[PDB]
Amino acid sequence: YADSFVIRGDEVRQIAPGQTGKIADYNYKLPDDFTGCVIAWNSNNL
Amino acid sequence: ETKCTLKSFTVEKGIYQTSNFRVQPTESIVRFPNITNLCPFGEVFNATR
Amino acid sequence: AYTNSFTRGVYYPDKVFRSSVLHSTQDLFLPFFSNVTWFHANPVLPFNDGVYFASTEKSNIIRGWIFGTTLDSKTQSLLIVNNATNVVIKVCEFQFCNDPFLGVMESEFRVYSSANNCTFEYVSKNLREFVFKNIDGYFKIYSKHTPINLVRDLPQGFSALEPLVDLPIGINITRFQTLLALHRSAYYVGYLQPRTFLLKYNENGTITDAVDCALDPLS
Amino acid sequence: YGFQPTNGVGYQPYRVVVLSFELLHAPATVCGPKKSTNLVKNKCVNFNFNGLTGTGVLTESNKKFLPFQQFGRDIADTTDAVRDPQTLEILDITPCSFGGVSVITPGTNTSNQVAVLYQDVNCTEVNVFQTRAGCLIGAEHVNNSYECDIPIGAGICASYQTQS
Amino acid sequence: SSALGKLQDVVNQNAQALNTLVKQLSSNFGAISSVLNDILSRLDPP
Ligand SMILES: *[C@@H]1O[C@H](CO)[C@@H](O[C@@H]2O[C@H](CO)[C@@H](O)[C@H](O)[C@H]2NC(C)=O)[C@H](O)[C@H]1NC(C)=O
Ligand SMILES: *[C@@H]1O[C@H](CO)[C@@H](O[C@@H]2O[C@H](CO)[C@@H](O)[C@H](O)[C@H]2NC(C)=O)[C@H](O)[C@H]1NC(C)=O
Ligand SMILES: *[C@@H]1O[C@H](CO)[C@@H](O)[C@H](O)[C@H]1NC(C)=O
Ligand SMILES: *[C@@H]1O[C@H](CO)[C@@H](O)[C@H](O)[C@H]1NC(C)=O
Ligand SMILES: *[C@@H]1O[C@H](CO)[C@@H](O)[C@H](O)[C@H]1NC(C)=O
Ligand SMILES: *[C@@H]1O[C@H](CO)[C@@H](O)[C@H](O)[C@H]1NC(C)=O
Ligand SMILES: *[C@@H]1O[C@H](CO)[C@@H](O)[C@H](O)[C@H]1NC(C)=O
Ligand SMILES: *[C@@H]1O[C@H](CO)[C@@H](O)[C@H](O)[C@H]1NC(C)=O
Ligand SMILES: *[C@@H]1O[C@H](CO)[C@@H](O)[C@H](O)[C@H]1NC(C)=O
Ligand SMILES: *[C@@H]1O[C@H](CO)[C@@H](O)[C@H](O)[C@H]1NC(C)=O
Repeated sequence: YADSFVIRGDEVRQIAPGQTGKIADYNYKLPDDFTGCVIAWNSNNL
Repeated sequence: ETKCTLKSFTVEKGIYQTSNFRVQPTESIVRFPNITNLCPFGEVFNATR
Repeated sequence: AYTNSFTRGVYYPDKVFRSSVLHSTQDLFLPFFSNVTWFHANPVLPFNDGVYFASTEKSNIIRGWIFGTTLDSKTQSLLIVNNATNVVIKVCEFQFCNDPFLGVMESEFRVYSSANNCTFEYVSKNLREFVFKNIDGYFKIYSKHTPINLVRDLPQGFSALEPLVDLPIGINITRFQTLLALHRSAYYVGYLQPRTFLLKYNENGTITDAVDCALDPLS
Repeated sequence: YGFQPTNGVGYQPYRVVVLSFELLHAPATVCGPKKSTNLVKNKCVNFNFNGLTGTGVLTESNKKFLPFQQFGRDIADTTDAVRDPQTLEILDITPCSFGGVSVITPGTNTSNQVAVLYQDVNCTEVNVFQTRAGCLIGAEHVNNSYECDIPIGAGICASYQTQS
Repeated sequence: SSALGKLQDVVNQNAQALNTLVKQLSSNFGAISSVLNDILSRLDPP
């Protein structure tokens, strides 16, 4: 499963297994039993 | 249940502990004391001047 | 002068009821058979870890204590007073007389000369024991009033002290004093250390006896 | 400000109150109300008295605390009484019934009938026969005495006769 | 009527062991409290 989107530069630590935050508590969640990789790269030039 | 806990389709005569049992809480209650200091904000929000 | 407590300064260390049992605690107590100062009638004492404080009379010469680190302005302190009316707890920044007292006309209170920035108020022979302690911004006070059949000497016996007050102040304390009613028309000071005791509980739930477990090999 | 009653809004007087909550470093202070409820006795409930949290059945008692004492506990230090902070009455706490379940089988090579024992439970909380080992369901209590066949306990045994 | 120590000792040993078993339900073993309703009230599931 490739989940692809764009976020604010701050809550890149909000995509992680097990956490609390306004991005993680309302718009996207990962289980604490996560197994996979998370890749993030900057974008204001696109 | 006996057949499950004994892991067998045959059981022999006897008495067998199979599970536990317990009564569940019907509801919830909360208790504390009365009220004598609920603050009277009717002096700062209810002043004449 | 100095005197010897015998079994004195035991307080209920929690709110828990207990029927006929023997319960073991670790806390700050006044060790058995201790060396308690004697005062007659007074000066600035230390605090350093809680205080036992008894007193004896039929009149009322002991009229409360004053606490704190500097007993003046520039830092906060407590003040506990009793005129012939009733108790007056108070927490401001004060300016305390170096020899503060109250008279007995019956006009009095040369205690302080300043009451600034008050952060807490409150208004409303004999042997009168008190235990004062100060933990996590709370200033706890235990007390007991037993009747002696003497006038002003420290007796012998067992009597557990019941909690009175609780004040969420935050105040720092390093020193304390006393207040007396002058003449115009006896008290002791122990200190508390971390000990381990064995308290015997009655069937009504009162402490009737105790054992200090660091006195001797038998204990 | 010369305020006058015939002023357009935005020139009429407004009263303002600014609440500022501060947190120095004391031990505590003002907080919001503490919602409560009624007093249900003789049922397994989840209680909460001031912060004392547990579950069980609450009855009225014959203890007498000391005016400053707020709850009782026994040897092994389990809470077995409490004071409720509005009536000023002390209440006994009893754990909510529990136990084991055993099934009495005459052997599957003989029948499919079973009896069930609920260990040290009164019969009301579950033909039906009360022993000292618990409550027994599905077995008839005869009056004759045989040799023991399946031990139930406290002097009682069970057996498959005649068919039941 | 005025000696049964061998019978008293086996009673005492069993009671002393059963009490030690219950008195262990109030040790932390290196945790923040001894109550599960206190770790399930000031900590998130992870
Ligand atoms: C100030 O006092 C007045 C009067 O006691 C309070 O006004 C009441 O408000 C409630 C709810 O809006 C009404 O149901 C009552 O009818 C009002 N009182 C009267 C006498 O009619 C007002 O709430 C108080 N202000 C504050 C902030 O508590
Ligand atoms: C708690 O408050 C209630 C009232 O809000 C008190 O209830 C009264 O209790 C007395 C018994 O002492 C009765 O005679 C009254 O009829 C009760 N009045 C009401 C309105 O219930 C109760 O006593 C208070 N208890 C404590 C410990 O403060
Ligand atoms: C208390 O300590 C002082 C310190 O010098 C000593 O002189 C006195 O004898 C002691 N009193 C007792 C009762 O041990
Ligand atoms: C007793 O002392 C307190 C201390 O401020 C004072 O408020 C009170 O008025 C005094 N009593 C009388 C009768 O004045
Ligand atoms: C305490 O009192 C002094 C002098 O009256 C004053 O300068 C200071 O502001 C007061 N403290 C606070 C927190 O206002
Ligand atoms: C009490 O005094 C000590 C001095 O070592 C200080 O560090 C501490 O902060 C003071 N207490 C409070 C509550 O500030
Ligand atoms: C208190 O204890 C005494 C003796 O232990 C007992 O006789 C009495 O019934 C108890 N309860 C009271 C005095 O209410
Ligand atoms: C069990 O069942 C088998 C098959 O019916 C039978 O041969 C055997 O005798 C039975 N065992 C008994 C009755 O003890
Ligand atoms: C079981 O419950 C009944 C109903 O109250 C009661 O009368 C009885 O004493 C309890 N115990 C036994 C052994 O029956
Ligand atoms: C068992 O015998 C007793 C004799 O005391 C009698 O009361 C009871 O009813 C009998 N029960 C049955 C099931 O026969």
